[PDB]
Amino acid sequence: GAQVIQETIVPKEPPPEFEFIADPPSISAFDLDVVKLTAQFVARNGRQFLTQLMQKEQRNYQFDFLRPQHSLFNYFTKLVEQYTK
Amino acid sequence: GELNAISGPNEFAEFYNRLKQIKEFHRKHPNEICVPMS
Repeated sequence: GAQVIQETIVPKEPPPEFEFIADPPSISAFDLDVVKLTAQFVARNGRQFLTQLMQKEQRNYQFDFLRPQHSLFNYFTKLVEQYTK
Repeated sequence: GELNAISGPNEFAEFYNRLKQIKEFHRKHPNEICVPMS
């Protein structure tokens, strides 16, 4: 019965007055999930599904990890092999 | 879009729906800075 969520807002929601990085250490939580999600679906439908993504999103750098040109490709390909069974 | 019904086996549809969640997840941060310490 203790289930309750409080979802309120405020008129004061300023921008992040903090610095920025330029290619930080380790993969971000966002990309981490994106790679896993993709690796899970490709392992569920096969290489054909993967290759289709490599065509439609070829010019989207966020899908460039599907190509071996990205270091993320290693993490990704090794993940597919673990998601397949 | 929406939840009316499905048109058949469309993995691309579900993939874009899963993608929406991740995008929105990081788009709107909650009312508290709940980040992992190390």
